[PDB]
Amino acid sequence: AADFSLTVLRARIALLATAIGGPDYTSQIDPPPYKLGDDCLACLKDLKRWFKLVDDQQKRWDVAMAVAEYRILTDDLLPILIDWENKCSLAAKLAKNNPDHEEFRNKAYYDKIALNCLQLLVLMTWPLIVTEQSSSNQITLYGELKKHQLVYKKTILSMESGKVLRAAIRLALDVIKIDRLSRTPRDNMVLKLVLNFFRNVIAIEPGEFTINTKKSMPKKGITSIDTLPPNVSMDDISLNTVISSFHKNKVFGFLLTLTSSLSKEFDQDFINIPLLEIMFYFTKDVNQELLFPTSAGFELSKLLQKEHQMRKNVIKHTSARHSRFGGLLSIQTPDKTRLTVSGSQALVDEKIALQKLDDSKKWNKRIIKKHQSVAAEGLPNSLLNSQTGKAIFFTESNGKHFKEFINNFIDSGFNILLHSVTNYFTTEQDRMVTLEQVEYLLFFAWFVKYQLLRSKIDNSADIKQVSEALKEVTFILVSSLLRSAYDLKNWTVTHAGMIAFNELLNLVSRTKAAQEEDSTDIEFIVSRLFSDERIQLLSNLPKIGSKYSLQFMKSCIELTHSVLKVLEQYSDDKTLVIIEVNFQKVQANYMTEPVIETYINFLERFRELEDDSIKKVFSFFHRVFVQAKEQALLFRFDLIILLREMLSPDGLDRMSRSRKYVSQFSDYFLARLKKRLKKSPAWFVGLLFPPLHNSEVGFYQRYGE
Amino acid sequence: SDEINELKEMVKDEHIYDKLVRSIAPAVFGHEAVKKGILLQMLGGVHKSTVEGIKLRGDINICVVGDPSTSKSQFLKYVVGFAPRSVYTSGKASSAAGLTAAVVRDEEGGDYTIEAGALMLADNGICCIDEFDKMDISDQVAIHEAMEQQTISIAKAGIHATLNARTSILAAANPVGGRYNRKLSLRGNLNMTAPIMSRFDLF
Amino acid sequence: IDPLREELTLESLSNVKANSYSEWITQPNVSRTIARELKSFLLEYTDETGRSVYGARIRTLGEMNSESLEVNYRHLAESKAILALFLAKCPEEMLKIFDLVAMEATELHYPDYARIHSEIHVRISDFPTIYSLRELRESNLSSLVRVTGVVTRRTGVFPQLKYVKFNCLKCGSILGPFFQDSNEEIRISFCTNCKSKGPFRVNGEKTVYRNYQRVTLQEAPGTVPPGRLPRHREVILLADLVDVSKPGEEVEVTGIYKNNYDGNLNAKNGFPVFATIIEANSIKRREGNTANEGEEGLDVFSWTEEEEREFRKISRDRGIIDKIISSMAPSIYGHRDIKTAVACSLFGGVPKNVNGKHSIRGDINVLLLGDPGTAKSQILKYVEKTAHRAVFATGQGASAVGLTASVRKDPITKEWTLEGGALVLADKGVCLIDEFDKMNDQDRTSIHEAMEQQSISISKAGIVTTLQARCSIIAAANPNGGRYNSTLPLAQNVSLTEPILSRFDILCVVRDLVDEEADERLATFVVDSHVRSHPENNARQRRLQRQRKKEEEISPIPQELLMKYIHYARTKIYPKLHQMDMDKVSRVYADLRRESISTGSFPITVRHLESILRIAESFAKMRLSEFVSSYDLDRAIKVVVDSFVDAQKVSVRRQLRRSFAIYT
DNA sequence: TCGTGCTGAGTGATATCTGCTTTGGGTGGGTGGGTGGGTTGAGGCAAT
DNA sequence: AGCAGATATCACTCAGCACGA
Ligand SMILES: Nc1ncnc2c1ncn2[C@@H]1O[C@H](COP(=O)(O)OP(=O)(O)OP(=O)(O)O)[C@@H](O)[C@H]1O
Ligand SMILES: Nc1ncnc2c1ncn2[C@@H]1O[C@H](COP(=O)(O)OP(=O)(O)O)[C@@H](O)[C@H]1O
Ligand SMILES: [Mg+2]
Ligand SMILES: [Mg+2]
Ligand SMILES: [Zn+2]
Repeated sequence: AADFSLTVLRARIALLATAIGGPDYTSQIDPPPYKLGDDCLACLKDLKRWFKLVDDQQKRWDVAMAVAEYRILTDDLLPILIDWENKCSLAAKLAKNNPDHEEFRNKAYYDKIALNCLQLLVLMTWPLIVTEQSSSNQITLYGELKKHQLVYKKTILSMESGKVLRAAIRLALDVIKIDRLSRTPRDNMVLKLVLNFFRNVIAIEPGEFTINTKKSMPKKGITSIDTLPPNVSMDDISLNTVISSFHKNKVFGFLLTLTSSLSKEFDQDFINIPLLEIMFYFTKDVNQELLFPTSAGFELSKLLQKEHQMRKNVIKHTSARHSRFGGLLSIQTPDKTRLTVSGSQALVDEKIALQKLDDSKKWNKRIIKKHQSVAAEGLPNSLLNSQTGKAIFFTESNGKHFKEFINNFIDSGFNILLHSVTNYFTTEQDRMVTLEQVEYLLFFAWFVKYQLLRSKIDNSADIKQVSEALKEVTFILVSSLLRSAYDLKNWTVTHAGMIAFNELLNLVSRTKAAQEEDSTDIEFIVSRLFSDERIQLLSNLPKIGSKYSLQFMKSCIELTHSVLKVLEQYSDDKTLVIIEVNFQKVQANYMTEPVIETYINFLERFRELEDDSIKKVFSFFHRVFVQAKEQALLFRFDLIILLREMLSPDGLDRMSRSRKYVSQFSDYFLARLKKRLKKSPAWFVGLLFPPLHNSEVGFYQRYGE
Repeated sequence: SDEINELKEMVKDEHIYDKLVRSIAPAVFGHEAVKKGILLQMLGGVHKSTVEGIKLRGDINICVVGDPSTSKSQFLKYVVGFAPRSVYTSGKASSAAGLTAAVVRDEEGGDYTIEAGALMLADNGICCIDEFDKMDISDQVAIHEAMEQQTISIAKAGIHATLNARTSILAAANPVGGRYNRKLSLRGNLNMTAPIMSRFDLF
Repeated sequence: IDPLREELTLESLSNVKANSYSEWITQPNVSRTIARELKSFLLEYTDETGRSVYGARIRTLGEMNSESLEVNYRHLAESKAILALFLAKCPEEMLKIFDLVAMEATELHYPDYARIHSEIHVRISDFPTIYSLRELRESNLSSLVRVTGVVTRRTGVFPQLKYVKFNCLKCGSILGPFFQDSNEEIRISFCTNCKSKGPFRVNGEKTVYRNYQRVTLQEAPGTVPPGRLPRHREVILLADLVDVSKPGEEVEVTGIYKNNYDGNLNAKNGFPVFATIIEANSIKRREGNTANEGEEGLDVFSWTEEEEREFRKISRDRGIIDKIISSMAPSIYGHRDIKTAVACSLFGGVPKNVNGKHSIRGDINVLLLGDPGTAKSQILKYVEKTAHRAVFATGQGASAVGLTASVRKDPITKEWTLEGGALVLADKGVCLIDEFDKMNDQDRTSIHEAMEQQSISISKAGIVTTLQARCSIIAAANPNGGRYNSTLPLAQNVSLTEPILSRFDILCVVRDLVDEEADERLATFVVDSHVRSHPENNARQRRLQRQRKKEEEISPIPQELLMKYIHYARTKIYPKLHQMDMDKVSRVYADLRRESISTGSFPITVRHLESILRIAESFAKMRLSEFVSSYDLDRAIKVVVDSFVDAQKVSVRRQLRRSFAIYT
């Protein structure tokens, strides 16, 4: 029944694959040229019909697996496209030699075959998304099809140095050759097909490792999480290879040409969204700091020295003699009871003895983490879930090419693209799905931040290229998106809106720094954006941040920092009217036990953060402790333990400004804590427990008076 | 390219043949007659096989006889350190193998095994024997087949094999008496029998 | 049209669309195409003659009730290159399809052959590439290889389960039969129905068994580098392949290079290293066939029906015996008396068993006692090449139990066991002992029982057994002093004793005398032969044609045809004596005894009358005749009398020749 | 936006039962190996 | 007797709502 039907399907698709065509070995010329079969176009049409009538309408993916099994793509479609592109190039060269010279027959048929091949390529390379309603067959074939997609991408980027990209560019230029008014809907569909092909090629990436949870994990445990096919390495599918291929095949020039003449010589409705998606997939995994840094040897020496210092600090925990030397220690508690520890370090040191006592303990309190698979929502891997510090290692030439492409785009058409996208989306807000919201917000944030960084580095290129972010249409769109995401409890869109808002606040701060008189119109924007509801929302974000992932926390922290920065600067500069803004009221709004908790939680992970995150956290702490005089908040034990960890020799490198901040804060905190303890012995007990909420005594606790 | 020019220059010389004879074992003094024999042995002869699997030898065997302290050993020493494949041995071989092959069994269970000999090890080369006039009886009979058939045939308990021995023997022997007696013929001065004496190409 | 029944074409078959060769072959349509093409190749292939080679091969296969069809790799490669490539790369599935297509070509000729043998195996004969056990690497895994070596160790033939049936311990359901790999065990972990972690008792109502054997292949001494330890592999012999290779032999093995997981290997080495084996596909007996490596086929001594007709046509010729004698060692100039004896020994006599009580030897022994340079070792080498089973030994290189049989302790079972020797290996063959006179007395004495009783008796370490040694012995010896003294009697020229001398049927004394005409002729022939053999002096067809032209000069019969003729005559011809002159033979024997009464003369006994009869039988056999004729008896009498006369002294040789002129 | 239960099913975890196998010795074998041990006595073989 | 794998029955965490403050 089902198995027999699967066998028939596989046999029929295998016959189709063998009937499409193959290399002609009769000719003595080597390497042999690909030869089209008698019914090549009919075979491609039949394959498309199979795709339509089996893969989609019956909600299965057996056709794609059958196609991948018999290598229909890597052996038939790509060679056909490459050969057609080479024929067109030869024809162009002949025309250059003599315009009347022609070496083409059945040109219409060849173009038809090429177009059908490109359509089938887009069909096979379309992103795969698994939902809750997906059938059992669709769920079961996810990983294998993702691996086949990885193979497809590797072949596309490698074969003939990626000439199928040039074939697609030629197909698009065929449509570009006719005027906008003369452009039929078919031509616009072809353009959208080419753009979708490029987006799919960039998007593909390794999938997730899905494991059944029915049974508690065995005593063996997890071996490894590998989704790569047998003969595919991360070097083949990395963005580095994509950049190399695009530069070699002049894809960047075609995209720049499309995005520079956007909304002027083209129909924007077809092209705006594909360009936005292409650029988001381009710049989703790229950190902008890396783009503005032999030097490799110098960095290697510095890293080796860092590891040497870490090893030196580790050495104090190792015994000079072998393990079986057998030294036994007895340590006396304040009461006359002796505890036993083993190890030379125990005898020679006391802190080591207590650390070993702690470490030796078997019982662990359960830690429950709320993990959400990104594949569940259909989103791709991006900055939201990528671990902080994950760096895309570009080569020098590839990095230069990517920077040049981004700079040209930002100086050519970022303004127009943002305007068109914002208009189209605000016209059709409700139809938005989570993917489109995240995509728009992340693209906006990334490009704004990159322009800010380049403006800082280079005095020429300036904010006027990204000035369209300031305009109120985009601002209100972003605000509505973030607020709705908050209200509906959609945390991923919340995160994206958070990032976008942080970038917008940094931008507005820079514009105000530029010129005040020209920034009166931006004082208007500042007044609009700091609306009481918005204030409330922004304040609430941190309080909830503690529940979610690390990245959530970091975005919360950064947005808080930006909000306080703008609030203080604009209160000092002039008066603010939303309802007048009382900076102290907001500040106070920011002072509660959840916020602090959040901060603490974020700081616990200090071995992965940079110095900027620590600087922001301790700036907040300074605001709390000194400016606000809300010291009772910080008289906790989580902070004390974490600060011991930070200041310990094994925790943080001595030669670091972060350690300077930590040491200064620790000095001040210890001084004030000593004063409080001298005043009220009760605080010794108090330290252990959350604040009291008692009318009688609450004040006393909080402020000591 | 430079080596090719040198090669063509040598063959162009009119007196090339004389020079090669004079360029063999330059340490030895005034023994051009022996040098010519060694040079020809290194070049060897064409190896041929008939149309029914009968092999015709193409290797040259040389035996040198002389009084003590006549540079007999020096000739063998030069050949050992010059020819590609070669082995230096003596008739009174220490090893249980000797000149020819021998069979050794690891004690118990383990079956009989073949241990290579002087002639075996020098396959496709030149085997230099220091004292041919002191070879073992076993070797003397055994060496009959090696010098002509170029093979060693053994049939011992549980093991039987034919071993390739395509070598050229350059042997040095002392006269049967203290010194070479000119009055007697070469046969009288040598302990070697008629069969072995026929297998040597030059004396 | 059912898609599973559609088929591609050959050019489309060449284009591969799968991830591996095995996946491409296993596909239904590809499998059908391969089977159709193999059937077409089997049915339609034609040789230079123009007749279907494999049709005749199948006819012979059915006639002999065999289950192995031999297919030459070169034929397939020329006819279908792609199929040959597939067979080289994926031997397993290709061999399965080839076996199926062969039982449909056999069944085409014999419709009800399935009632004789259920399945038919295809055996590849001449794989173009030959490897050594040292040269094997990981790139040869799961591919056909051809290796040579020595059969050091052998097991007994065991029945192996073709199909294994499993039943659940708990549920009790019986799983279907499963194919048993030759290499390693088949187990079921996950039950389709029960889904039980627990093991399955292995039970079956009816199981089909298969012959199984394993051998220890070792590098041959000839091919191993001198002074280096040999390398070895384990060869697995399946049904119809068992007992074909006997311990101590030299064979060429065509098989599949396979690897499997070995726990103890991993444990010992400390690395993830996989054990390796060879699944034998075909075996070729290379023992004593070093000079026959230029031919094709698994057996060079086998014959076809057309070759049998050619043998009959050759035999019908009147002068067949003269041509056969002239074709013995064509490169040796003369010695027409050493060639006649060698031919007679090669063909041999007919053993007899009178009423089951009297056993008479039917083999001829020859001894060559001659001068140092009279081409004796070359004659022995030629006899080794021509004989179906030959063993070569040297004087002192042979021990008393290296010949005959020897006793050892088995490494595995730790028990005394019996091993064969030179004689054993030469059963129904020839044993050649060069340098006979240099043999140890002890060594020499060993063969006494073997040379007449045709049996070996061993009483050692509690082993009481009698073997079969039906081997003829041809030996070369040098007279005492290194040169024959024609003046002295034969006995004084050699150190052998009366029994050993009497056991030799024919004595050939070779003398080296200086003569102008003889020296001139011999030198001319030797120079011509040397020039003829100079290495410098279709492509395969052209090479064969030039080789044939070179051979025609010195031999009236092709050498390979001669070997096939000798094998056929030995196997299928048993002449008998019914009409013969009793008085002639009796008088010849009496005269020989009377002349041999002289002291020191060549011994004469009833053994030599029986040798006369044996030589007559051999001469009759040379013509493929079923009955001994008077001419053959006269020729045998002449041979024996001439040998006896030549063995005498110079002084009395003239008188002896005059006396015996009547018979010769 | 704190405090105090009531509900709750999910995500554990740890207190709790079900089947080998072993020593060494042929009362597990030689398709587990002999470099994981046993192992002194007789016997046959080659070099001597 | 001891050891390694497994079943199943034992709690505990975050989840969220009704009252009132
Ligand atoms: N013609 C010569 N030219 C140079 N040195 C010679 C000559 N003849 C003899 N000698 C010297 O004789 C010394 C001893 O001779 P060598 O070691 O070659 O063996 P041998 O004594 O001739 O032989 P054996 O060991 O058989 O008695 C060598 O060191 C060599 O220097
Ligand atoms: N009658 C002959 N015809 C052709 N060649 C001969 C003849 N006699 C001797 N020879 C050559 O002389 C050599 C004799 O050596 P061989 O016979 O091996 O020595 P032995 O006779 O001691 O065994 C061979 O290489 C052979 O080619
Ligand atoms: Mg010396
Ligand atoms: Mg000889
Ligand atoms: Zn079951």
